Amino acid sequence: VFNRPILFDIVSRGSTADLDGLLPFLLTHKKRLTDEEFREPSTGKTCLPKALLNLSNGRNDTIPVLLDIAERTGNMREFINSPFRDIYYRGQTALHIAIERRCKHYVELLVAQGADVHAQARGRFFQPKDEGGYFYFGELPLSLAACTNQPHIVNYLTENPHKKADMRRQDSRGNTVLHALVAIADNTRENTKFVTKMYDLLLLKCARLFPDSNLEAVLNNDGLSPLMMAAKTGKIGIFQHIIRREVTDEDTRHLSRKFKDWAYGPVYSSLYDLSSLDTCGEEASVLEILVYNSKIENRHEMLAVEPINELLRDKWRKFGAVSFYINVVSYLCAMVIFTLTAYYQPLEGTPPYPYRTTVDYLRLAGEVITLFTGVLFFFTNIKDLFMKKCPGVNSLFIDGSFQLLYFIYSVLVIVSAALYLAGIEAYLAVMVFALVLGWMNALYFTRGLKLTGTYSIMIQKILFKDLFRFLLVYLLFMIGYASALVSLLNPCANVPTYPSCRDSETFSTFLLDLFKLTIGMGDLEMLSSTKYPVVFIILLVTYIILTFVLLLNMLIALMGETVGQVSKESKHIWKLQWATTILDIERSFPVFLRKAFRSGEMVTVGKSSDGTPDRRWCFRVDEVNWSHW
Ligand SMILES: CCCCCC/C=C/CCCCCCCC(=O)O[C@H](COC(=O)CCCCCCCCCCC/C=C/CCCCCCCC)COP(=O)(O)OCC[N+](C)(C)C
Ligand SMILES: CCCCCC/C=C/CCCCCCCC(=O)O[C@H](COC(=O)CCCCCCCCCCC/C=C\CCCCCCCC)COP(=O)(O)OCC[N+](C)(C)C
Ligand SMILES: CCCCCC/C=C\CCCCCCCC(=O)O[C@H](COC(=O)CCCCCCCCCCC/C=C/CCCCCCCC)COP(=O)(O)OCC[N+](C)(C)C
Ligand SMILES: CCCCCC/C=C\CCCCCCCC(=O)O[C@H](COC(=O)CCCCCCCCCCC/C=C\CCCCCCCC)COP(=O)(O)OCC[N+](C)(C)C
Ligand SMILES: CCCCCC/C=C\CCCCCCCC(=O)O[C@H](COC(=O)CCCCCCCCCCC/C=C\CCCCCCCC)COP(=O)(O)OCC[N+](C)(C)C
Ligand SMILES: CCCCCC/C=C\CCCCCCCC(=O)O[C@H](COC(=O)CCCCCCCCCCC/C=C\CCCCCCCC)COP(=O)(O)OCC[N+](C)(C)C
Ligand code: NA
Ligand code: NA
Ligand code: NA
Repeated sequence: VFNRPILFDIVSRGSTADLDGLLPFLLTHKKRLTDEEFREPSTGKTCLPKALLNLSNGRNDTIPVLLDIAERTGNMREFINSPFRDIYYRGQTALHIAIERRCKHYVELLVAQGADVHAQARGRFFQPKDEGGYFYFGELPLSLAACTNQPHIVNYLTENPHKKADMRRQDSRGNTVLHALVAIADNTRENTKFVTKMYDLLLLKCARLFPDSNLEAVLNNDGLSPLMMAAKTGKIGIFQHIIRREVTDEDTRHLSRKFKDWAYGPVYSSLYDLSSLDTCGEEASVLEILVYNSKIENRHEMLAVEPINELLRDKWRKFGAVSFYINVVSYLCAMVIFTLTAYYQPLEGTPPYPYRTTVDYLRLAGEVITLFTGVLFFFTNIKDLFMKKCPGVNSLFIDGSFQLLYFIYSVLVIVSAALYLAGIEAYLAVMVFALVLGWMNALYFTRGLKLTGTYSIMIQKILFKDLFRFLLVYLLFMIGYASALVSLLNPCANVPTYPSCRDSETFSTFLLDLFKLTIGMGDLEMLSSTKYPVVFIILLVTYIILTFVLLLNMLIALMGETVGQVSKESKHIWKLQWATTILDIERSFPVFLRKAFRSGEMVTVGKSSDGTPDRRWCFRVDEVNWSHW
């Protein structure tokens, strides 16, 4: 009487008259609605989803009857429970459907008959957008009701009688509800609004219950707490909210991270918590994550909030500034040594060993100190291979460029050291590149000043955004004219001249003359020994006009558009450069020394478990407003 296609129509039509009678029919033939040959073959869908998906106007009275029929078959447990085994819906239930439809009335229902509030909606649809999915919310009904802007459900699901989803439950990634609100928060007004509300709500609510470990401390299956998870994913609205979190009510004051130490008229101190932000070695920290492992698109807005700017500046005072200016002179000196050993390197004979002299032994100190730097920069970069390397480090203006060139410098000293010992006399040519490359690595050390460091950033952008597109065209013209102009010179199959005849080097030198010529550095000085002399002169003039008057002076113009556009952007990169410099120094210290330079002051912010105080390191920031008396 009721086949598979029969019912899915009836319930999809949502009219509880045509279905009546399937109750006694099914009871007789020894069936239960969940049975295989009554539910869809592809997904695994049954009557109850199809009712809810095709819900209309907010209600549909088929469902209380199909559920009334459920206990008659005795499948309520199995009936409001089902893994759609579709590889796009691996775990969706009627409760996942009840909530996303904003259908409060049935969400109260479906849980009341004791269904589930923990089903892991693990389907590829229900994965993050980078796994090839559409909507991650966690994987749970409570994590959904939060992530779908439904406060009423979320309140209910907790303080509902029958069953309740604890606010602690982890999905199949470790991520709880707060982890999941960080996964769906974009940095828009409307999104950041209702994320922060519910984030607080559950966090303040979960303090009432389980008056123990904060739910914000629940690490997921890669550690990263909701704050650490926002810092890695670039979510300012939640990230900013968490740090300057000042709750006042006596119970939930351990949840605040911005205190009110003292005030006196229009001057107001304040005291931020650095529990996660600054952890010298013995914990993961937000600040390491931002400066190294995060979204580069907004990392400057992350390092420009409440302690983070003044916490790095404080490290710069203590050790950051000093140790950086030992690194520079240590490097500038090492390049003096690599210079003097090159100006006193001999130039006659296969390997110029024959030292046996106070000078040549002094040169020997030079090459050895050099090779020490090359093997150093080689290992420190390959240490970074098993450590901080493998982002897209080929064109970043945040030390991605120099990691290569110090590696090139490192390789290129090793090869010269290999050939100076393997007899080969091109130790020199390979060294010469290493030397020019090495001084051009001292631009790394312009990072300790906005003045010189912003400048060095504009050099490299202009080198990318402005100079390559210029050489593409410039080259393209040059082979065009040069070939065109070589064609108009008589061979030396004629009288052995270059300045009248052409043979075997005439192309190559023109490329240099036509290079000197556009640079404003060579003279025409018409060759004039040509079959057609007047066509020749007409072409060089078109080369000057196009390449000097028009391309190279347009190149100045384009730079002016570049430096105007990338000035601010270069100020913001430098702040990432500068911060990266500080932590590269800090990480290079032992832990006890990092704790000696520990930034902030220990404070009893308040009282906690059995009167135990809160010994939270914090960072004072005095402030003035002549407005909020
Ligand atoms: C977008 C426009 C592109 C223009 C491209 C240039 C075009 C030129 C078109 C005309 C072709 C001329 C052909 C010359 C042929 C040639 O060479 O014939 C010769 C000798 O010479 C003549 O007989 C011509 C005498 C007249 C001279 C005055 C020219 C006035 C030119 C005015 C216009 C200048 C444009 C200037 C550049 C402006 C560019 C601005 C935009 C920027 C983008 C490019 C071969 O001698 P032969 O007897 O075989 O043997 C040698 C014996 N002997 C003669 C030396 C005793
Ligand atoms: C407002 C405050 C104003 C104060 C301003 C003046 C401050 C001056 C501080 C100067 C000291 C810091 C610089 C030292 C040199 C340094 O650290 O050089 C670093 C590395 O060094 C080392 O590896 C050597 C290890 C030993 C260092 C400490 C020795 C000095 C100890 C004295 C500290 C003074 C305080 C306490 C006492 C210590 C005892 C325990 C506490 C007791 C209670 C107080 C250079 O960087 P590098 O790794 O090359 O850069 C990155 C390299 N990479 C990874 C990219 C390849
Ligand atoms: C990932 C990097 C690794 C590099 C790979 C290259 C390594 C090794 C190759 C070297 C060996 C090849 C020659 C072996 C045979 C030989 O010795 O051949 C010689 C001549 O050979 C050469 O001259 C080879 C050219 C060397 C330079 C290569 C490029 C070096 C690296 C280039 C990159 C660095 C630049 C940067 C530019 C700066 C601007 C950037 C700004 C960027 C700003 C952002 C024959 O002459 P002969 O007198 O007979 O020699 C004596 C022989 N006898 C008689 C004793 C047996
Ligand atoms: C308050 C002051 C206290 C002073 C304490 C002095 C303590 C110790 C002195 C020795 C310091 C050595 C520290 C080296 C730290 C280091 O690792 O340095 C490296 C730099 O490469 C080296 O060092 C090469 C190695 C060979 C030794 C140096 C040359 C030979 C010895 C010279 C020492 C004596 C100097 C100068 C003497 C004349 C001074 C005139 C003052 C005048 C003041 C105005 C830091 O590069 P990195 O950050 O890792 O960046 C790499 C790039 N990447 C990967 C991050 C992109
Ligand atoms: C390459 C490695 C890394 C290098 C980094 C350090 C480089 C240089 C050190 C310079 C430090 C001082 C500059 C601070 C400027 C500043 O902080 O602000 C600048 C203001 O600049 C100036 O007014 C003029 C600047 C030029 C002064 C010249 C004297 C210093 C050099 C020493 C003398 C050299 C001669 C001769 C030597 C003797 C020879 C005898 C042997 C001869 C052979 C026998 C911009 O301010 P603003 O517009 O607010 O922009 C924002 C920047 N802000 C404040 C946030 C950082
Ligand atoms: C994608 C296609 C790439 C194809 C590349 C094919 C490469 C080579 C083919 C040539 C093979 C022969 C060369 C042997 C080398 C040699 O030794 O040749 C010499 C010839 O003399 C020279 O001085 C060398 C002149 C070289 C000509 C280059 C032409 C133009 C090449 C253009 C390549 C660039 C493309 C594009 C630029 C894009 C720009 C925008 C960005 C777009 C990005 C996609 C042999 O001397 P010999 O005969 O013994 O004596 C001299 C002659 N005499 C006296 C007997 C009459
Ligand atoms: Na000129
Ligand atoms: Na000249
Ligand atoms: Na001249």
